[PDB]
Amino acid sequence: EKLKEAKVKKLVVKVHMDDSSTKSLMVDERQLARDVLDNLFEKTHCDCNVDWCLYEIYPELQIERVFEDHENVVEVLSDWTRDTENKVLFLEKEERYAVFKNPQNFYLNEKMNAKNKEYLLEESFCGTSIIVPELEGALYLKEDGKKSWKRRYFLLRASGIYYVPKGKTKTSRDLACFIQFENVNIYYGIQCKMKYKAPTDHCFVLKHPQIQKESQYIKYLCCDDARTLSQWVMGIRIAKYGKTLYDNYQRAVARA
Repeated sequence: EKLKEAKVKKLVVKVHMDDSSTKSLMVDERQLARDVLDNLFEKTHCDCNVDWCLYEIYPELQIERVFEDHENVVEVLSDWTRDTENKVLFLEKEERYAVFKNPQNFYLNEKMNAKNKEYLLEESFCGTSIIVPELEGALYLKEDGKKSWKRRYFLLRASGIYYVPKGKTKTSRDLACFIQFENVNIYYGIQCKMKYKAPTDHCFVLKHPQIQKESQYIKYLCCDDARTLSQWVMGIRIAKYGKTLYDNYQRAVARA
């Protein structure tokens, strides 16, 4: 009905570098992380390897995550409060495309060379639907609004995280949905052992992007070890982003 005589929105984004220096970029509302990364590659003449990424820190909630390359940056940043301590960092995070470098570490003509790694990825990502890693095991889930944690068995599925309720079978029928991936972003939890008395500091966090302070809707999961955390974080990102993640990886290689 109406005409769009509006101006394309432009945001000054302060990107923090690993040496503590900053670069102020003009980021318009159409620009993906991919584009801000391309810009930073040109402005820094770095080596352009696939581990370079935008990373958001949440100093209050003590959580951090990688931006995926297809994410709209203005869209992400417009969730932050006026008085926010949150920072966008430009750094290397080699775990971001770990499944793509080493698919055998997540899915479990014989030697696992580049070619067989490629076959595995194509089967897993390039088919009609994505094959999510066969992932299941126990995790510690923080109780809502308590400094206490419950062990429960969880299972990774293409759409979400499932679990067996306390006193139910391991079979298909007994499973209930804990969380859906449409709703949440996945993050690293930092110092949850200290702040929330977590059994370990291998912690991941599940949170709607919009949430900016302490709430029960923020879910805290604690893993037995680093390898477990890695599995869950990689696996969830695969389930959430699917083929887009593969596309992101390929796109990154093209720049290296």
